Amino acid sequence: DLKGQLAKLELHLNKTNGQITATERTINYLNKLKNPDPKTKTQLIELTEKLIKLKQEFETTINSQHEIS
Amino acid sequence: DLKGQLAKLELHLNKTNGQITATERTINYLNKLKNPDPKTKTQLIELTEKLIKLKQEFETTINSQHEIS
Amino acid sequence: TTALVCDNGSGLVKAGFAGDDAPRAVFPSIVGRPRHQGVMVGMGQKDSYVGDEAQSKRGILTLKYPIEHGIITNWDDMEKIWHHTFYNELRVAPEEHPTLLTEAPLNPKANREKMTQIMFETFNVPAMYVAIQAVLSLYASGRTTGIVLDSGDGVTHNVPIYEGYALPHAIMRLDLAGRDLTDYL
Amino acid sequence: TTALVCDNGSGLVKAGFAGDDAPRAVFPSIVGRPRHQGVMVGMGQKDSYVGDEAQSKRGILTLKYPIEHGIITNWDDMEKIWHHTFYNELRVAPEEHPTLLTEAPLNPKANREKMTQIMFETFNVPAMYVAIQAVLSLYASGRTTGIVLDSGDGVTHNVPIYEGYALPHAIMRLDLAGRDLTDYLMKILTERGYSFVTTAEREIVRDIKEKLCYVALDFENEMATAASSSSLEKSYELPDGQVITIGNERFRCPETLFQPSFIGMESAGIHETTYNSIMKCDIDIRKDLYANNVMSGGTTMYPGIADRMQKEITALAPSTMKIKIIAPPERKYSVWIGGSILASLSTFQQMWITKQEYDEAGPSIVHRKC
Ligand SMILES: Nc1ncnc2c1ncn2[C@@H]1O[C@H](COP(=O)(O)OP(=O)(O)O)[C@@H](O)[C@H]1O
Ligand SMILES: Nc1ncnc2c1ncn2[C@@H]1O[C@H](COP(=O)(O)OP(=O)(O)O)[C@@H](O)[C@H]1O
Ligand SMILES: [Mg+2]
Ligand SMILES: [Mg+2]
Repeated sequence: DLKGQLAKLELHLNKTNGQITATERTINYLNKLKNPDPKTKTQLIELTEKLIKLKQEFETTINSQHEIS
Repeated sequence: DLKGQLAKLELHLNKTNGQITATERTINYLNKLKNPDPKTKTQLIELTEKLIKLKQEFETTINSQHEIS
Repeated sequence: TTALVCDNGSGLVKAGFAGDDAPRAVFPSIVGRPRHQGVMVGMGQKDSYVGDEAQSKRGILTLKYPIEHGIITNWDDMEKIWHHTFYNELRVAPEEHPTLLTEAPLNPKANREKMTQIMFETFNVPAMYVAIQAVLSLYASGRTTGIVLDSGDGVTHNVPIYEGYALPHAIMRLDLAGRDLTDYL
Repeated sequence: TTALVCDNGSGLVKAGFAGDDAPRAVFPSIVGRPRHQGVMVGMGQKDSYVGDEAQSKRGILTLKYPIEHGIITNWDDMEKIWHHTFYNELRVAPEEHPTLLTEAPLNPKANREKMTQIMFETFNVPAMYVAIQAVLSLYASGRTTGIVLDSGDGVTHNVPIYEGYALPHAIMRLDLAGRDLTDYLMKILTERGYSFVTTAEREIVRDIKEKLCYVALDFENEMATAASSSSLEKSYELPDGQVITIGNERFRCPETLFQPSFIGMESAGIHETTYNSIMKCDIDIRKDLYANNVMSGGTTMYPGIADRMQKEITALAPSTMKIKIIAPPERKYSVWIGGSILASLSTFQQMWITKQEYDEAGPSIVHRKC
């Protein structure tokens, strides 16, 4: 069981990292803008918050995986 | 009478083994296929069941032959 | 919902979902047809292999490329590729999600119309969009002012943009790409 | 119903039913005619004995072979053999069941047509099919990708297949087989004093070949060992209570397979033909054929043939490639074991050539699938 759950944790960590990369790319694109469309102004904040949430989730997952080890 | 019936049981066992060999060869050929024709899909199941039936018949025949012994 | 982002290329097909960092599936855009008789019974006959299995069994197939120099030459084989991508490879029904395609600049008009019709009448996607290959590079790069130099297989093109105002008279197109290099090799 | 699977060979006839593991009857394909007067009264006047009874009474008969090098030379004798197989040996009327026959590749067209006509007009089977000998071996082996090396009496042929797509340009055919080895055995046994001339004496030499022969891993070293010492000697007993003592000839008979220049021929040994067949295919499939070689036929039962074949191919072929010689036991019947399997398959039960089809289309029918 231990090995299977460790593998599942690894898969979840990989998925979280894959999400972080795309969100960081989108925020990197949106930052350069100078007079963004009103919708983009809200979308930038939404992505900024989602990045933080994903980073804490990644931290928690890695901590749990290390704890099992 | 005992000797004659024992000989008949031996003959029946020989015939059953001869059938098992051919059925196993056919199933061994059919397994390797990867996209079998629709007819072959059913024939494989039919042969798989016939093999089981023959093996149980062989077990029963050998048990009877031993019991006579 | 998630919107598929397929990139029908000239030498490879990359298909995936939005909000990812890499294509979900990537495979060559070739169609192989059998060449020899076929003597064994039961194998079940197949008219033409498509995608990666064709590359696996290249020994006894006549591989053909539906696309060349960006333009689409053979359509019945380009539709087979699209069907394989949507059902066998991605494993998602195309009706639910929209789709985004990419087409090189200065291509014939008819191509766009035919692609649209094949993507509406036959596959029945609820919405489709098509974009120029060079422009999409600048989102990935992260800037707005630049001169992209996209060089895929088949063709190579240059599209200069400044403050998000693409200059259309400066665009350049040329038919030197990987296929010619392979032939020269 | 059960469909007969006969395998008219060049040196033996094997006939049986489908869904079995061995031929129902197996007997030589010879026809013997009496040679002498006949003096006693009341004994049945037989024009010609056929099958095994002729082999039993070979003393006073002139045995003849209807088939040679795969091709059929004498047709009356072949029809007699077929009649004996169907009625006396199998003991089943041919009208009820279909039949499946086997013919070697690259044979003359006329053969097939004449076989069909003799199997329809005279015997009146309801359906007949004919198959290439090499292909049926792969059903028995159990694979789909390989290079069979069927080596019967009379001729030997190579047919490479990949994913069930037979390559027809790589097929190779060669006329070196057991009969030439028997003749060479007679010719070299002449040296020690033993002289075998008549046909029955040839039959005796064939038994000598079967029992006492083997293939040396290396030839020059084996010859040196046999000359220096006297350990490679065997004693055999004739029907006349006489003892032959064979020495080197134990491994000079089969050696002609790898060195066809012994008989005056010019072609290359069998390993070179196999290698050439492998290298006549495409580049991408050579590894798979290298991995899976197959042997069939009686002639490939010499003790030690597999090892020498593997060694020679490995020496000829590039390194980094793994070569295996799939050489299962009971290879003698391998070809026949294929046919029965091919008969059993449900799909194949649609591919026969019904009698009315031949009546309408004509003789060309059989060649459409050739
Ligand atoms: N690592 C590499 N080094 C050199 N050439 C490459 C490499 N990877 C791909 N190529 C060349 O690029 C071509 C594929 O281009 P691709 O990225 O598919 O462009 P497109 O998506 O427009 O088809 C191939 O034909 C190959 O010759
Ligand atoms: N055990 C054996 N060892 C060596 N040679 C054999 C053996 N059995 C058969 N042969 C040779 O093979 C020949 C028979 O081949 P056969 O299997 O009948 O081929 P086909 O089926 O094509 O006629 C015989 O003439 C004999 O010389
Ligand atoms: Mg590209
Ligand atoms: Mg044979």
